[PDB]
Amino acid sequence: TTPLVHVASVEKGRSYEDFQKVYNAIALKLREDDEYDNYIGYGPVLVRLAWHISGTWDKHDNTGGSYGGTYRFKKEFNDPSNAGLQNGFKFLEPIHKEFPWISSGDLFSLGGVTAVQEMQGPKIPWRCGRVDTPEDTTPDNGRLPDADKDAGYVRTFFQRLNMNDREVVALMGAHALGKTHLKNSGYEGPGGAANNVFTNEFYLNLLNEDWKLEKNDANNEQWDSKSGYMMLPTDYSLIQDPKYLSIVKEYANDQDKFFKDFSKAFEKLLENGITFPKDAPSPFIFKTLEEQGL
Amino acid sequence: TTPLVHVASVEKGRSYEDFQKVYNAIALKLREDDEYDNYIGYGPVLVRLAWHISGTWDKHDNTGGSYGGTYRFKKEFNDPSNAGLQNGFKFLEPIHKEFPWISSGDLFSLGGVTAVQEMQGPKIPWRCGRVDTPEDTTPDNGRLPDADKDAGYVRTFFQRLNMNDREVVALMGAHALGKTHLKNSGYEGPGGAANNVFTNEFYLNLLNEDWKLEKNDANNEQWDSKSGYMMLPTDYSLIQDPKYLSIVKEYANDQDKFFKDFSKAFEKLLENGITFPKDAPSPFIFKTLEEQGL
Amino acid sequence: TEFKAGSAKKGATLFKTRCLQCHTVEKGGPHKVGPNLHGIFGRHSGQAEGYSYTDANIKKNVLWDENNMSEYLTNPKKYIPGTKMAFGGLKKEKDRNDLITYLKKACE
Amino acid sequence: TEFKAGSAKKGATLFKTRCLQCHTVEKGGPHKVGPNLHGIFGRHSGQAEGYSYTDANIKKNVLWDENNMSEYLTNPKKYIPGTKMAFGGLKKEKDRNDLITYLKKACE
Ligand code: HEC
Ligand code: HEC
Ligand code: HEC
Ligand code: HEC
Ligand SMILES: Cc1ccccc1N
Ligand SMILES: Cc1ccccc1N
Repeated sequence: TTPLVHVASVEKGRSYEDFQKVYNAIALKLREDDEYDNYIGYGPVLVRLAWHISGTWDKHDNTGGSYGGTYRFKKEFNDPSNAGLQNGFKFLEPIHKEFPWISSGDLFSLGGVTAVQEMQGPKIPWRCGRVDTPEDTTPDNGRLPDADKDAGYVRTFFQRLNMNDREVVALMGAHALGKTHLKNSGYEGPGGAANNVFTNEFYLNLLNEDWKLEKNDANNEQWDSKSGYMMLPTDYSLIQDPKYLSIVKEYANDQDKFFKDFSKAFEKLLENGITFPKDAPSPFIFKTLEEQGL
Repeated sequence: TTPLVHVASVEKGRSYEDFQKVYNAIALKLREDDEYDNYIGYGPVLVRLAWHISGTWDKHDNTGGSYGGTYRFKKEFNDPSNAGLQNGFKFLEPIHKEFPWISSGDLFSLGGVTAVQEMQGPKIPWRCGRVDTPEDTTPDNGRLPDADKDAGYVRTFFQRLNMNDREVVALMGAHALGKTHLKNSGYEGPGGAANNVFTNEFYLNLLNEDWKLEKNDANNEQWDSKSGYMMLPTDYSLIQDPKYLSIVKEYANDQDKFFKDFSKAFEKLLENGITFPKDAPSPFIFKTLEEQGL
Repeated sequence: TEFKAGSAKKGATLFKTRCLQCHTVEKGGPHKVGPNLHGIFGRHSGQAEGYSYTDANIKKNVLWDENNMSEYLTNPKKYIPGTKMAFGGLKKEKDRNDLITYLKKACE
Repeated sequence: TEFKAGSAKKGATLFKTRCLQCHTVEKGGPHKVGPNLHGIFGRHSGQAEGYSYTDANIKKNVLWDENNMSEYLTNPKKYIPGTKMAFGGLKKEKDRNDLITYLKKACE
């Protein structure tokens, strides 16, 4: 019967600035709810949200992926590796009530794109046409990676997402954003001083800072610097592996390259498993609230 | 060598979208600072400020008007009839430093335009090109109307502004907005229930409510209603005049006619004393924050 | 949920300054430009005895609860296009919540 | 004045969360990612040494007061293009007042 084929179908009657208005609604609520997570902002968790819903994709049978937008269910909401994402879902709930016509998938992904751009990151071209699957369909748990691993685990895991070394290290640059919460994952602390502003700091801190493998209050082992920062095992793997290392330094000295490659990879990630028709609209590039004079 | 001639010179390389940015910045700050004057917003005072700076015009010698932006200067600033307009400039100062290219006159009048539209009033076409002039040419104090006068005074006064019967009644619809402050003018109270939303309520209240001549705590006399509303004597004289009353009841049961007459009249007011070249672009129609989905 | 418990003390303040010149909270209170808000929860539209609603308000009857009240106050004309209620709108979610907590108390 | 006075207890709760990671305010404070801010008011930009400023910060050499600081913290890149400070900005006016008021105290 062949693996499933998820075809993009534009929300009927909707065009470029139908979505640009949704972009703005998110960018606005971002600036308003600035108090969240001790003034970190909803930005990071929205980026995380777009990743964890895109990370359910499996290239082998085309199951999962952002096309579904199945995040409204029970079985993938209570995942141990997913705790804390509900703050992102509740953030989006009012704007989905505002635009009932938009699909769950297109919202979660747009929300992640809106977060990265408004946090002074690169422009991420976005596309539409994600459609909502039956309640019957929902990706099994354990589709998302584990933070207590090595570089081999990361490389191997990301193969399932059709990602190569360069794409992986790029996407990882996002762990400059926000922090780890002990009540959520069993890890605690940020990876840098600027965690609500998209920067290449992740690679910089990974090289210049002095890391010591410690034990936090959840009995989990993480890498801590005496400047206060922290790194997941999987993140520290990037400087243990030699092939990963050279890319880390590349992004540490070259931020525009990192931006350019993150944009590609992130768009790819959000657009995995969805096959776009050829009459389908060219990818959207929304302008920031700063570009609209706000 | 014959009366002053003020030529509209467009700010270098600035087009529609530049001035739309200035509108947006102002329109956002109207929504952010919603606590001002017991939650009426900065809307009314900005409308007033634009009127007051362009109301300084004199058609005979072509002195004053909204052109020179001469209001930044001291003499006409500490004028008695100007109490309360301080808040109008404290409001616009941060916008001016964000867009330092725009002239004082363009900003002053744009604030008036922006306020009206954001308070859900008519679309007011706005032209650019005003340029600043030195304190050398600053209108002397006391060429703006007195509140304690009658219809004859009103009609006569507005002949100086080149406004006829139909026009002055429209412009006077703006006294639905905001309120009167005793510490400012010596009169106290609003003219209706909804004074931060642009409506024809002025004409309806003027006609329908029951008014009594009373003393206020400043010992000035004003027309009061038992609903807590008030009217300036000049406002009341709009029903004491036969031909003024003709227009009042006209706008009373028809809001659209008022809206279109107000727009044209307001635009003339802000543009009075200004000569526009053919080289000059057609006036802008700025879209609101709702229309931009902002 | 969408709304959640905020300050009923600041919601009163928001009612004093943005509603009280219109709306009356108390049971069987006087009328005004619009209706009397007593029993506005567990309530259709245009029920208020004695007030003349424009038919635009009662032409959509959906029971007022703590949620649909929130985005009616965000923009009264995006909810009921043709309502004669002239109001700027509560664009701040906090201001909405705090005012919703007060109106569920005074309009008991 | 342009900007009013705010809550220094609110400003201190704005510094711990949005500034303290890059900045120290107390006298003889250790130089972090950003320069020590003690006595920043009444001082030219890119002045306090021990820190390596980008030359864009020293480029326009401004005297720090209440009103010029406020817009620099609204959009650090718009006011000083090429600045090393990675900050989203204080888009809220009250948040600017509260913080500057606290900063005005701690810089003494
Ligand atoms: C006068 C200027 C008002 C202000 C300020 C507010 N409201 Fe109002 N309201 C007003 C009118 C004239 C009407 C009736 C509109 C119609 O078409 O008949 C209303 C109506 C409401 C309703 C709905 C009543 C119902 O459905 O039976 C609600 C829930 C309401 N108003 C609440 C409300 C609140 C909470 C306000 C301030 C925050 C507010 N209104 C402003 C007049 C005016
Ligand atoms: C790191 C992520 C920072 C955060 C968060 C904040 N600041 Fe900062 N600051 C930082 C750097 C790298 C620099 C130098 C800029 C350059 O171009 O080199 C600064 C500088 C300042 C200054 C000016 C110092 C001077 O003129 O001598 C000020 C007044 C300042 N920073 C204040 C400030 C405030 C109030 C912040 C939080 C609200 C804040 N900064 C955040 C690094 C970082
Ligand atoms: C492109 C984006 C992206 C990718 C890819 C990504 N993450 Fe993250 N992750 C985030 C963001 C953003 C946060 C912080 C969210 C927050 O602060 O709420 C985060 C935080 C976390 C947390 C802690 C969450 C919490 O609240 O404590 C864990 C655990 C984690 N990531 C594991 C991983 C692992 C393991 C991988 C891959 C091997 C991975 N992530 C890949 C974006 C990403
Ligand atoms: C097009 C707009 C406009 C015109 C024309 C206009 N006004 Fe007003 N005026 C306003 C607005 C809006 C307010 C309310 C300001 C506020 O609430 O801060 C106001 C307020 C006032 C006040 C009281 C200010 C205070 O703080 O107490 C006086 C007095 C006044 N106007 C006099 C006049 C007189 C006299 C005329 C003409 C004969 C006139 N105005 C024409 C817009 C206008
Ligand atoms: C290590 C890390 C730091 C900051 C935000 C996220 C992560 N994963
Ligand atoms: C009657 C009135 C109301 C509001 C503002 C001004 C006036 N004049």
